[PDB]
Amino acid sequence: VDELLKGELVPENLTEDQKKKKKEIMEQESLWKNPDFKGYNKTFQELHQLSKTFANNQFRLALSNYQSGVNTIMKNRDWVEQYRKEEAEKKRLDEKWYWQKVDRKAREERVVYREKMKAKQDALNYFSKAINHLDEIKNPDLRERPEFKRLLSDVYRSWIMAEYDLQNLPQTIPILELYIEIDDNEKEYPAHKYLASAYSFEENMIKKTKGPDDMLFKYRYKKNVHLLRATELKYGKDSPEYKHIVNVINRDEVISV
Amino acid sequence: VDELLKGELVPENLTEDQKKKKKEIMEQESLWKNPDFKGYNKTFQELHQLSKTFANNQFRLALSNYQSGVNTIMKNRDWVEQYRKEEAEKKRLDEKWYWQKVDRKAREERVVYREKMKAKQDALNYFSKAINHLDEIKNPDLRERPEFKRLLSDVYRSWIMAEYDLQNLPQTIPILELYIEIDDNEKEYPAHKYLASAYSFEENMIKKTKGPDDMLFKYRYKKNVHLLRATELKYGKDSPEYKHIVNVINRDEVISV
Amino acid sequence: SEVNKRLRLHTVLFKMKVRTLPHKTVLYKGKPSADGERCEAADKQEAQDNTCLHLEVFDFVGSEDGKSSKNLGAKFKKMELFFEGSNNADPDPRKEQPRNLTKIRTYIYQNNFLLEDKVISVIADVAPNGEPAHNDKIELFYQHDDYPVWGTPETPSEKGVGKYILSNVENTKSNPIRNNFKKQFYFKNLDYFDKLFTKIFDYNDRDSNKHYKKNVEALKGSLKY
Amino acid sequence: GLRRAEQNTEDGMSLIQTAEGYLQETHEIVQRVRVLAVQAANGIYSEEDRQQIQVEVSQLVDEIDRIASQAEFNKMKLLTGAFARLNPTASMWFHIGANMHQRERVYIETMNTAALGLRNPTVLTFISLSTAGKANSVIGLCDDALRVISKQRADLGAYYNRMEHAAKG
Amino acid sequence: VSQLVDEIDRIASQAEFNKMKLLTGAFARLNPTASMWFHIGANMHQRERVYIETMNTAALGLRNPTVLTFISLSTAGKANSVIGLCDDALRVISKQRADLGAYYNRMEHAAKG
Repeated sequence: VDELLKGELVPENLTEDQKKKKKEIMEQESLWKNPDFKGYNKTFQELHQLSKTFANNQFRLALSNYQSGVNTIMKNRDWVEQYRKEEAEKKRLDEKWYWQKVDRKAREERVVYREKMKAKQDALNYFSKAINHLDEIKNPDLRERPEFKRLLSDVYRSWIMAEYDLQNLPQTIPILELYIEIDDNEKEYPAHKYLASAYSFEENMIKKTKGPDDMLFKYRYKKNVHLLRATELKYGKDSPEYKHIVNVINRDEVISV
Repeated sequence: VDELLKGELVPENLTEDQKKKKKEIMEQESLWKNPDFKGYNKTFQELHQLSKTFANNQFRLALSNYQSGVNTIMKNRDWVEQYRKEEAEKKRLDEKWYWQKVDRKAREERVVYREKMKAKQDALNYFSKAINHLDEIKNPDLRERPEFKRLLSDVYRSWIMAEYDLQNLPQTIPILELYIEIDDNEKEYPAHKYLASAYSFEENMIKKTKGPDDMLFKYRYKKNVHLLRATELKYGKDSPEYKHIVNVINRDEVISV
Repeated sequence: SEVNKRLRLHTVLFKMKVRTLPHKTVLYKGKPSADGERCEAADKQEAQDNTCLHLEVFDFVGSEDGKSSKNLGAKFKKMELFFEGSNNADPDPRKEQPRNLTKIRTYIYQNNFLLEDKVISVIADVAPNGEPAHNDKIELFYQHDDYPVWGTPETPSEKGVGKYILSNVENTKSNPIRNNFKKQFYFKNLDYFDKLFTKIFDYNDRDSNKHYKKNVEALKGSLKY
Repeated sequence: GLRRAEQNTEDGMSLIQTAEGYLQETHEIVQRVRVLAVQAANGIYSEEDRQQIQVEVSQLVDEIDRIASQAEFNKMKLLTGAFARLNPTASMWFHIGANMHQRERVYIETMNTAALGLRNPTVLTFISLSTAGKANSVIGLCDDALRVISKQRADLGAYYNRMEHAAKG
Repeated sequence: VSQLVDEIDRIASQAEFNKMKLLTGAFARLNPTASMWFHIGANMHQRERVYIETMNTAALGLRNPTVLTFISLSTAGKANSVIGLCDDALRVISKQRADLGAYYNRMEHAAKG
């Protein structure tokens, strides 16, 4: 069931009485046909924001950007694999010491790391444009369609993964909490694995900069909740990994005896 | 079959009813015979722009401009061949070191480059007048004749060849596209080889100046179209050259999975 | 033209799984709907019951000036290939023979939000293979601002409006509508989709080459110890 | 008409002169940022030492945005992109003739952090120097930013020189 | 130069006297569209003619009259060859100011008599 197979949000074309209304309105617009008309009051023309054609174009705009952002990530992975292949095949006629190999090997790691972060940044800009297009659809009826929920979760997942590689952990928390509220995404353990790390970053910063204890507990409480939930979804309840995490969480939090 | 060997666009000059019409027409003209007549209303004499004599004279003028431009390019090559001939023949009594000959060689190349670039602009002026001479022919029937398409494509090709040596790549795109809409010229790889370069230049500028992604994609797409088409027309599909170019385009273009 | 013969070769896509698609390109396989006007996407894309190829390329209004993201309108062009008879029994999509085309449907769409202007064009050629000249079996349908209603036949008093066939128009020297139609739109329309169909097959066929090579490469990793 | 067009030409130069004056401060800040990066790119400083350099960049970058927002001439913003070429919201025409259609247009580009490449026009994050690896790539960012400011002052300078001839003529 | 070349075009376009253009080539010598005649006598045929040549960028040589592209200083090779173009342009402007000066001196003698 590929909800994005047809590449649109909602299909478009029944009652004879309704078809009678469509006839007279089209006749009315023909009398008042003025292609140069621009409305001083935008309230009436803003009703087009609720139309299915409007939402269709917004979805196809967001879909257009999402494919661009995934392309940057995937084309980069191809380059890194190809880049390493070429280096091993060229002749090193001026290397007769082990330390020279480490120096040559160290350069490749930096070249690889340099291109990855460049590619990650391009994807995030592409993903961010797609997010704004999705959020300017004002009809809740069309926002519940399986086509919308498929791309909305797909966009957030790609945005979060790119953001975490750029080490912008605190920005993933607001997006991830919206991600796990769509369909059965809350049952995905990676979604709670990322929030386990992201909330740990928040706790460390509050600890480092010596913020309030209330915010310290909140980030610690959220960190343990999603650390446990991620453990349960992957290793199952009452499992040896689950028992270990509960011991860690019990030590990490406060218990009143 | 040589279209230009005839030397005209269309040979101007049957029915006894037509001959009756022609005789009574020339009698009416000879009654109002006034060689000093000049019309205040331009519409009636503009009907002569649809004549066969008007289009014939335009073809002769445009052909004359083409003939002059070709002689400019050809005579330039004759002189450069004669120029390099003289340089290596004359005695060098004050020459006994290597960089003496090398610096003498660099002088000749600079002279050659100046002479060539001057002839390219000198001939291009002829070609541009030919283009405007042909574009004012207002009879669609005569624009489909074999002679017109022979000269129009000949004029287009020389102007594109001259304009390319002047590094005016973006100005060749409109003319190259008009060249591949005449007879079977779309099947020539030189016409498609150039459009691959000219759209690469257009793609470089938008990337350099940080233009919109829309224009970047268009010039990227058009570059790949005429790059692949030229490879097919010279090496064939599923050829070793054709397969290589497809991998090049696949890396460049945006795909989805 | 002989292009429609080459469109017959594109039946290798029915039993080939499609994963690699170019940007803003939609493709699926299905069965004809009621009255065979369009295609309906199948629950399975590998079933032999599929006889229709659906290919769609969508764009945006204002993308020629860098204003695509402004949401000034929508546009897409899609072409559908219709086949008769079932697919071969073997599941391998590489070995497939060319098959006759029932009809070739072209759908042109362009809607401008700001101008409140919409142009929809449908062109179905119900005789693709079988006759070099089939002007009477080439259906056209032009609509503008929801007028006329879908399926309305052309009337003699209003030429070109609504559903009509290619033979109804003239092809005189004064108005070479049919000669221009073939030279300008339809010939180039077929070639673009023809290569685009071969584009998708080559990309996904290449995917099979990579996976076979990948396993061999992973095996060579044991040669170092 | 000739006298009134010469006063119009003076106000044209006065508008142009004011705009180029605002970019003198913008150019100085980027040079201050540029040399700060060359200091941070060296591997002797700790993370706290390169953070204090960032506290300067945070204030320096904010100033550049303030320059573009508040640079005015007769209640008209100039550096915020309202007079750019590609996507204008207004057109600046200087009527320098004594007749009907005698006018010339002036383009003033966007001159804020996003336009200079010091900020992301979508994410809205700006350049940082708190890491040695980041600081080295900022040197190229400032080189591009300087050329953008330098280019625009050349355009403003060319407009003034032309208008000066027209006022003289 | 893009500004300066445009200003030269503007000069010839808007150079006017009593709603008549002067520097657009109308009163030239080869292909005139109008004729400037000064009646400097009390009789029927006492008149003299004045020729004012075209003084825009194309006439000066700063731009190509056909392609409508002007000279560029963006390259050292093109900048070096521009120097001769600007040298010739001044000489063409020099002669025209010399031409008009001889008219003014002649009209001064004629008016005195």
